[PDB]
Amino acid sequence: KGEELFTGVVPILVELDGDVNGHKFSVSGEGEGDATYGKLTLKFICTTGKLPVPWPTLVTTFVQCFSRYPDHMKRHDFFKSAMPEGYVQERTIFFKDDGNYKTRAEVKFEGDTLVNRIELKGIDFKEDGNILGHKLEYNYNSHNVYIMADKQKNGIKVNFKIRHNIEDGSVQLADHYQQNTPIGDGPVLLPDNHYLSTQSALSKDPNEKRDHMVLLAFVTAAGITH
Amino acid sequence: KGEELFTGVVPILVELDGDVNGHKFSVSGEGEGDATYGKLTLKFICTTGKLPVPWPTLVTTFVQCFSRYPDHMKRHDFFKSAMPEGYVQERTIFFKDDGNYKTRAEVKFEGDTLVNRIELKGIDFKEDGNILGHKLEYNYNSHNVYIMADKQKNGIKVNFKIRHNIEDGSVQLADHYQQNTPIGDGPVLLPDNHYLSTQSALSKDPNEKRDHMVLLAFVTAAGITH
Amino acid sequence: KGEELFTGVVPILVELDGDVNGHKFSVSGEGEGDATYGKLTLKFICTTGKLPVPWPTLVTTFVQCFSRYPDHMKRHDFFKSAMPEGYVQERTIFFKDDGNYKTRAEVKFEGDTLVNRIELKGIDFKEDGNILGHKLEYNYNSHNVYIMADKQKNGIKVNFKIRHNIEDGSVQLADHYQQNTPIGDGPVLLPDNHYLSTQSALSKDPNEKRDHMVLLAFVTAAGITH
Amino acid sequence: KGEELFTGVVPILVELDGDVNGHKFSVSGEGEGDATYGKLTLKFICTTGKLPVPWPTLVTTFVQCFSRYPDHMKRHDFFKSAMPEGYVQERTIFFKDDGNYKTRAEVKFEGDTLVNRIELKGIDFKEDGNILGHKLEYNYNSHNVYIMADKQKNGIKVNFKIRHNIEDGSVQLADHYQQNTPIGDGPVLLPDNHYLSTQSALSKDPNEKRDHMVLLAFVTAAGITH
Repeated sequence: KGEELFTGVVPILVELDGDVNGHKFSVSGEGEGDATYGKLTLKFICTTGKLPVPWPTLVTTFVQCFSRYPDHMKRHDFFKSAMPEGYVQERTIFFKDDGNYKTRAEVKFEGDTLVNRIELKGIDFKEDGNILGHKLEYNYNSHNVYIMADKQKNGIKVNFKIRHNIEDGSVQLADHYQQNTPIGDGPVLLPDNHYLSTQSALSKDPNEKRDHMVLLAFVTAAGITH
Repeated sequence: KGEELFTGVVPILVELDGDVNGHKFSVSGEGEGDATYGKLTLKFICTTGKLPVPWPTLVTTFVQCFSRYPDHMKRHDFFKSAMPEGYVQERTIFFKDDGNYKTRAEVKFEGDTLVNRIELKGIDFKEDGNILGHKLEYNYNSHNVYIMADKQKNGIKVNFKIRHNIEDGSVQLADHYQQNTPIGDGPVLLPDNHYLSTQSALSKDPNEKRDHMVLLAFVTAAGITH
Repeated sequence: KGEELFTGVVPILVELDGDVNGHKFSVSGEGEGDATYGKLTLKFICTTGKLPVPWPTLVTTFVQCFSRYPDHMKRHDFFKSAMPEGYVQERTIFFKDDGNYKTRAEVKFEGDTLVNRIELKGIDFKEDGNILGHKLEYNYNSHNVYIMADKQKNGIKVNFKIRHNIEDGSVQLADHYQQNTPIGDGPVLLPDNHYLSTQSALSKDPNEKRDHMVLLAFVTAAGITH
Repeated sequence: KGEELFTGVVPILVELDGDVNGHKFSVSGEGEGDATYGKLTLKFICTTGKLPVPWPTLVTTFVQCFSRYPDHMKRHDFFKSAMPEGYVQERTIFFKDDGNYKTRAEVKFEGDTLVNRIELKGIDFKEDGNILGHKLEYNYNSHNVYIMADKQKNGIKVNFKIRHNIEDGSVQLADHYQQNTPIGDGPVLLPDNHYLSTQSALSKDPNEKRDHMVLLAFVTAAGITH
């Protein structure tokens, strides 16, 4: 009965407080999602000045409730089943041969808006590595995100490896370990194993002078025909 | 050979001259595509006044060389192999229980830009139908586009059905019959049967008073692992 | 309606009368299929002596109603909707750089059994080619079979290319052009574009002295999530 | 350099010692695999008399080195990279609302034959549940098996949920937790996340009087196009 909150266009609000190797920063984001098409549009502004890490590294952190679950897979959509109350999304993101991000987020409805409020901590980054050295290109690849139930936590476990292209033609992996648990006590759907196929386009606003990211995503669940 | 021209961001120009049931109209489009990511961005303006048909019905008419062909399918990308000389793309589009569009286009490079120049004729539309009655929603679904070689023409045949959501909650089908033939006479890649998986985002430029459409697309080839 | 006849194990009979370059031959087959699992098992015997062509070249000729259509695609299964009256299945099979087979078959129920009765004519084969020179390996690859409705015939058009491994390490293509038309005149399901994914195991019955083939197949429809 | 041991047909030997709730049993199996097609054929004999659990429940226990990894995914085939030395395959299989199986197997080459030597322990089964009550049907569904690297163990972690149809029309889940670790010290490929699509056909030998299972499987890896 959470799926019905997502049949139309839903306003999104995103706020993040972060710290990577002692570099403090905040980001605010806003846009809208239309989960019927698995589509979302968001714009992010670093409100504390220059972002200390590359924008691409925060795409996964900045609302999987907006994925398109096709009609035959609707019994497997944990994300929307947890709403309006929401879910807590936690991750550890291991940058290959560099630091890690640990994030904790609350994804829930605040009135009619879907809010994603995040805290992020980055530790052990090389000062001249690809992340703090700003060596990633401003683009993004398409991935598969593997979901499985975690029946003991009443939530789900999620694993995927992001590929960030590097300015020299190599690739920086970011291994994502994730867990989602309901905030409410209402019943949730615990899905069968499946995956999400993702696509992301990064761009800029020609008239925006603050450091910023314009993001459009398409995400569609697949994997189950039983 | 031709695929070398698409390894970076390529400027695009679209030009269409149309006539639907005698209603004449012209649209110009511009933007860019990055085939490495199967992505493109374009803004279309109706330069003659209001569009007499819904914008969504012209998305497929308005550069399948911008699809992403994964490296294991590179031998199957007819579209870029015809470049720079280009190809002619012709369609009959049958709107179920209504009229049809017939289109002929030349897609080729003119300098450094990839231009799509089109002529379109629509006949037999119902004045009270979904098309001239403007009853299509401003949204777009994801499709599978089926491609097969047409050896005798040294080109390809392509077939697919677009699903246009109507404001009354029904879907209007648009059955596409398409053929592509190279403009040049040199060798082109003729593919084994496969498909392209498409996603399209339609939106509006908030600063624009003319009738127009902003489109972002993602398209990736699939269906071949040999 | 027709799909009700395939919820359990259905006996199958196959009968083919062939003529390739004047070499006449007949084959009979029998076994069973379980469409719930998209599976079938058949044993074929050449009742006239040795087969004048390789067994693998006749696998596609020798009951696509035994495919598994997942429940979200049940509206798209033309094959079972034509049952019990059946359909006529016709092909032209073009062996690249060699001859062609033309086939006409009636697939329908005769009592409780689903029988596939075929006539095949092969012309223009090279005496030293891979087919009459028996140079095909006794193995079979997995394919994607593309299906589209052919509204005017109230049937379907199907296209695919089979890859036959040759003993010298090369692959021999067999381009299939196929059309299916219902034998009865009542309504049938006409599908949206989709495909079937096929797998075939060929083997020998260790106790059998006649020329023969044991075949097990798995086939499942895909490509539609709407 | 382990992939080369699987280019042709490879003899398989399977031996299992088990005990489920104090019911001791042994099974021997033999056949052959052709990983180029992702294909295997095996026959099992309960050599201690009547099998105490349903044959379908042991299919997953009775050589993922026989999966077909298509050419573009060959850097992700952990199973063949570990050969000739092999890997240890461990699982816990939780039957929903019933007992669990814990298995440990050695999969390695013994001369030219690929051997799978297993020990299985079943605990906590209901004496009249679906397993010890012999309530499962003799058939099998197709599944996706999700693979991820376990870089700390130099092996892989595997999760999937088998669906066993029950004689009353319901389904018995069997949740599979699996881990594979190399037996040798040679280097192995640690794959990116991906999955295997499986298909299995169970049958009987008309002339065999011992309790037995005849099994044919097709398995193909998918999921990676980078």
